[PDB]
Parts: sequence; C-alpha cells; structure tokens
Amino acid sequence: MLSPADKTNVKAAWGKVGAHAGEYGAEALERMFLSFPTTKTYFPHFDLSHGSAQVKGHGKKVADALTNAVAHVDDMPNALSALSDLHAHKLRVDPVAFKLLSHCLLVTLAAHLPAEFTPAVHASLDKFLASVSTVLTSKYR
Amino acid sequence: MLSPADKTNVKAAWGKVGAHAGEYGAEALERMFLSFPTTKTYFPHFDLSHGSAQVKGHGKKVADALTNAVAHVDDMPNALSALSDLHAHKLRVDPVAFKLLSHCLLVTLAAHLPAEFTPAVHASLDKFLASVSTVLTSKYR
Amino acid sequence: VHLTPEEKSAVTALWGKVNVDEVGGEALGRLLVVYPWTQRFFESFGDLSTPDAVMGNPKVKAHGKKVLGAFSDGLAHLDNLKGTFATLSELHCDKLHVDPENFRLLGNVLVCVLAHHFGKEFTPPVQAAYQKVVAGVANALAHKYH
Amino acid sequence: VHLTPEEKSAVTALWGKVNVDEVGGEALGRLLVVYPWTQRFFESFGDLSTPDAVMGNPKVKAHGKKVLGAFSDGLAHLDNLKGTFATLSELHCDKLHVDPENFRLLGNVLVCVLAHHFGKEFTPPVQAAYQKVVAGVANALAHKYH
Ligand code: HEM
Ligand code: HEM
Ligand code: HEM
Ligand code: HEM
Repeated sequence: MLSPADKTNVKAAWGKVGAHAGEYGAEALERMFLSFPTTKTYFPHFDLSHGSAQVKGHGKKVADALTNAVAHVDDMPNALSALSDLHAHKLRVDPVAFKLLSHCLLVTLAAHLPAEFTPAVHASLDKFLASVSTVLTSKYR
Repeated sequence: MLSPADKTNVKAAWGKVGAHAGEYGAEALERMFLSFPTTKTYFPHFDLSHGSAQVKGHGKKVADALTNAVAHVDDMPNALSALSDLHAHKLRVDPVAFKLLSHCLLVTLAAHLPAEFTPAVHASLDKFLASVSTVLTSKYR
Repeated sequence: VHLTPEEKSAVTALWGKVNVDEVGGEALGRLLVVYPWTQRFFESFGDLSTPDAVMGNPKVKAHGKKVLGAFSDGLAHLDNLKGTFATLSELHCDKLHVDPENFRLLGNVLVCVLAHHFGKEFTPPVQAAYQKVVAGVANALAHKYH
Repeated sequence: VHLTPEEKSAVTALWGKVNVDEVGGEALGRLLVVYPWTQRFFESFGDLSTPDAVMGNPKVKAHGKKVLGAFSDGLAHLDNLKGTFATLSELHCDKLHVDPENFRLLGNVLVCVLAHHFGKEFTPPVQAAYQKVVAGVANALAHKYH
C-alpha cells in the first residue's frame, strides 16, 4: 500500500512531468514494443512504426489516465473503475503485460527526470505503477 | 475478490481434505522442490529428501495456515496478519515463489479429489490461493 | 529440452494412456473458465458465460482436440520442438496475435488435468518431467515471435 | 545471445562510457531500496533501514562494484554467457542460496540506472539490446541451479 511519503513522492515527480506526459506515454509504449515484442500482440490494428500517430494518440490517453490516478491517488479504485471495467471485459490484456509497461514507464521517467529520480522516488513510482496495475486487473475474474 | 460461490466452493473442497491437510501440504512441498528447484534456496537448512520429517512438519504448518484462512474467509487479512509480518520482515520470500507453491497445492488437490475438482472449483481454489498469496505479500514494501 | 531418458520414458509412458480428444477438450475448457481473459480469442465460439457452457461447447471441444493433437505430435519430437513448431509459432504470432503467456497458462492447466485424471500415478517426478515438457513446448511456440 | 551486430555494437559502445564503480554502487543500492526483501542476503552489511543509509553503505557500494565488475567482464563473452558464468552460477546456488529471480530484478534496476545516467543517449533501440543482455546474463547465472 502507498504511504504518505509515497503519494508525495509520486505527485512531485509527476508534477515535473507537467506537459510532456503525452510524449512520455508514447515513448514508454515505443520502448515496450521494441524491448518486449510479445506486447505487440495487443495492437494488431495499429501502425507500430516509429512516430506513428496511433502510438502518440495512445500515449496521451495512457499518460492522461495516470495524471488522473495521481490526482485521485487516495481513491484509485473509484477513479479508475471504468478503465478497470474496460480491461477486464473487453481488452482482456494478460496481467503480466502490465509489469512490462510499468518498467518501460519507469525507464522513461529515469531518462527524462535525472535530479528527480532518486532511490526513494524510484521506489515510490514502482509501488504506484504496481497499485495502478492491480486496480486495472482487479475485476478480471 | 472471492464471491459467495467461491467461498462455498472453497469450503466444500477444503472440507473434503479434512484431516489430510498436512499430508497434502508435504506433498505440495515435494512437488515444488522437484518441479521448481530454485525454490530450494529458501530451505538450505532443511533435509529435503523424500519422506524428510522437516518437510512433513513444515507441510502441516502450511496446511494449518490455509485451514485457518478458510475458517476465516471473510476476514483473511486479519486472520493472516502474523504470518504476513513474518514473511515480509523475516523470511522475505520473493513474490513469484508464492505462485509456484500455489500451482503445486492445486496439483496435489487435483490428484486427491477426483470428484470435487471440477472446473468451477478449480477456478475458485486458484482465486483463493492468489488471495492468500496477496495477503502474505501485502507488507513487503 | 534437456530431459533425462528416465524422464523421457516417464513422459512417453504416461502419454500412452491419454485419451487426447477428451483431455484436449478438458484442458482448453478449464483454461477458458479459470483464466477468463483468455476467452478474448474465441468470440466466434458462441456461449461461454458459465462453466457448463464452456465445457460442453462443441467448438471448445473440437478446438481442444486439435491443440492437443498437435502437442502430441510434439511429444514424438522432444529433441526438435523448435523445428516441429516453427510454422505454428509463426501462425500464432502473425495471424492470431496470441500473447505467448497463454501457452504457459495452458501448460499449467494441462498439468492439473493430467493430475486429475491419473491420481497417484502422477508422481512428483512425473510431474517434474511434464513441467519441463510444457515449458519447452511453450518456448517453442513463442520462438518465432518478432 | 541472439544479438544483432548493430545491437552488439550499441551495447559495447555504450558500456565504454560507464563508470562501473558509481553504476554498480547505484544499481545494487537501488535494488535494496525498491525491493527491500532482497536485503535478506545482506544482514551483515549493517544499517539498511533508510534509502540514505543504504546508499551510503560502503559495503553495499563495494559489493556493487564487484558484481558489475563481473557483469562487465561478461559483455566480452556474449557468444558464451553460460560458460563464463558457470562457476558463479554454482556458487550462487550452492553457497549463497540466492533465488535467481533476484538476478532479473537487478537487471531491470540496472536498465533504469543506465537510463538515469545517459538520458537521451539511452534510446529505445539501445534499451532493447540491453534487455536482451540482462536477461541473457540472468539466465546464465541461473543455469547450474539444481
Ligand atoms: C499502466 C497501466 C495502463 C493504463 C493506465 C492503461 C490505460 C488505458 C487507456 C486510458 C486506454 C484508452 C481507453 C479509451 O480509449 O477510452 C487504454 C486502452 C488500451 N490499452 Fe490499456 N493501459 C495500461 C496498460 C496496458 C497494457 C499493458 C496493455 C497491453 C500491453 C494495454 C493495452 C491496451 C489496448 C490494446 C487498448 C485499446 C487501444 C485501442 O484499441 O485504441 N494497456 N488503456
Ligand atoms: C500458500 C502460501 C504460504 C503459506 C500459507 C505459508 C505459511 C507458513 C507458515 C505457517 C510458516 C511457519 C512459521 C512459524 O514457525 O510459525 C512458514 C514459514 C516459512 N515459509 Fe511460508 N508459507 C507460504 C508460502 C511460502 C513459500 C512460497 C515460501 C518460499 C518458497 C515459503 C517459505 C518459508 C520458509 C523458508 C519458512 C521458515 C521455515 C523454517 O525455517 O521453519 N513459504 N510459512
Ligand atoms: C500447446 C499450445 C497450443 C498448440 C500446440 C496449439 C495448436 C493449434 C493448432 C494446431 C491450431 C489450428 C491452426 C490452423 O487453424 O491453421 C490452432 C489455432 C488456434 N489457436 Fe493455438 N494452440 C495452442 C495454444 C493456444 C492457446 C493457449 C490459445 C489462446 C488461449 C490459442 C489460440 C488459438 C486460436 C484462436 C486458434 C484459431 C481458432 C480458429 O480457427 O478460429 N492457441 N492452435
Ligand atoms: C548481475 C548479476 C550478478 C552477478 C554478476 C554477481 C556477481 C557476484 C560476484 C563476482 C560475487 C563474488 C563471489 C566471490 O567471493 O568470488 C558475488 C557475491 C555475492 N552475490 Fe552476486 N552477482 C549478481 C547478482 C546478485 C544479486 C541479485 C544478489 C542478491 C540480491 C546477489 C547476492 C550475492 C551475495 C549475497 C554474494 C556474497 C556476498 C558476501 O561475500 O558477503 N548477487 N556476486
């Protein structure tokens, strides 16, 4: 469970993300597709080449749901209920793949936020992405 | 999140185990040690030969804890609190190992309950073991 | 797949007793019931809302026999799984878009199913050999992914 | 492992710029702080109660250098990770009782640290070649476990 220190750490790092959130979401996806090619099985309908617009667009959507989670960090299940429904009954993405996107997001943040990505903030971000993932897979069965 | 039906299926299946719990706990352990040898790194101080008494003894202890969780299925986080402290703060078993033991308990149960190990029940027991694993791992960080 | 000849004989011996049509339908059915997200690949199969709907579904049953018939043929080629499954690997990746974690889930369910069918005959060492086999089959099916 | 030449050279050139002392110190320390349960192998290192303490611990720092030292010598034997790391694999299993899942955790930490240090230079294609290396290294280290 996220501690008070964790919420604060998360809000602060995502604070400096500011308006690059969409660019970082896209970057993280691109990183995931290249490092973990099996994740491409979930996007057969997309053009997955570098800089395609489906990735970008999608990157902004993901980044935005994260913005919303951080802001409702105290009430995630509720804040993400609809997304939770969506993943469990329609997209039906395998749970293990959440771990892969999370790792790629973390790498993306470490790459763009050097002074902010301290060992404590890294710990908190990882816990947070895990909590989010749990929430998105809580209705699977 | 277990459903009324899950809770019923689990109590029914564990009821049949009865005074077999310990036995099946040792068996589960032996299957895990042979199928997934990396799990032996956690019991370097044990004698892991077939019919080993430390394995039996530990198998009983594990089965008792599962028995307690069944007896307290609507209050599992509290009933398992002590065990959860122990695993997080002293034993520090990697989370993936819980999935391995969980598979092995399921195999053991299948091999012993030809009549009760239906698809519905198998499903319920799998969710049950994942909830137990979640509880025991909840205070890791 | 590094398998001992005693492991190899344990595996082939048990397999000789398997009724592939039945076990194949059971494994696939249980996959769809225990790990419901896997139904995403089978919308054309009709009704899958309840366990009896899944287990008795004639399409799940037919498809199950087909999966296992091919797993079987693979048990006659343990020294060249990759080669044996190369085309199926390609097919699962480029046409079906199946995430390979599904082959591992199916592997684990097959092991409980064999456990259910053979009882005591499915000994800890026999299980250990099958675990290596299902892992090797899953890695062979994933090997042409790109 | 299956590493493309343009991949092989992306890794190598990047590694030529790495300060192994700093980086190892940081990877290992991050490992103890992000995944606290891994501290179970380091009780005799001292105080590890807070991130700061973990990051200032000279034995952590010194152990970090040793590990990455060995890793570093490995990138010179990419065509044979298994042979290079065999004695290490045995020792980790037989004397140290380290669950190999820990090797994977460290690799992912390692990849975050490289990104932290190199920023723009740690591009997605360069990250992909490192993910192959790190999994290849972990698998070599787990190879002799029985
Ligand atoms: C960090 C956890 C994740 C979050 C917050 C997240 C969030 C979202 C959001 C906001 C959408 C858009 C829904 C809409 O259009 O209204 C979406 C859709 C989607 N996501 Fe998830 N996602 C996550 C992880 C993943 C995983 C790991 C994958 C698979 C690897 C995945 C696969 C998809 C797919 C295929 C869609 C539909 C895309 C489309 O068809 O346009 N997501 N997700
Ligand atoms: C189904 C999940 C599990 C439950 C219910 C469980 C339960 C228990 C119990 C009751 C104890 C005894 C503590 C005491 O002395 O009172 C224990 C200890 C222990 N467990 Fe867990 N356990 C589970 C999974 C695991 C797994 C996955 C591992 C690692 C693979 C593990 C490794 C250990 C070790 C090493 C000890 C101490 C053994 C000894 O020195 O006596 N357990 N566990
Ligand atoms: C042991 C692992 C598996 C083996 C050996 C196997 C084998 C096969 C075979 C022989 C076919 C028919 C190929 C064709 O139509 O040309 C097939 C098709 C298919 N497989 Fe796999 N299969 C495996 C696992 C899976 C699993 C785990 C999934 C998803 C959970 C899956 C999804 C599918 C789908 C959707 C089809 C096409 C169904 C249709 O005709 O509409 N397979 N597989
Ligand atoms: C990148 C993978 C790793 C490599 C290449 C590596 C390498 C090494 C080397 C070269 C030694 C020195 C052995 C000697 O005395 O000759 C060592 C010791 C050790 N390693 Fe690993 N290591 C790795 C990962 C890990 C991690 C993930 C853990 C646990 C978190 C770990 C735990 C240990 C421990 C406990 C020792 C003994 C420390 C002592 O002497 O007090 N290692 N390792």
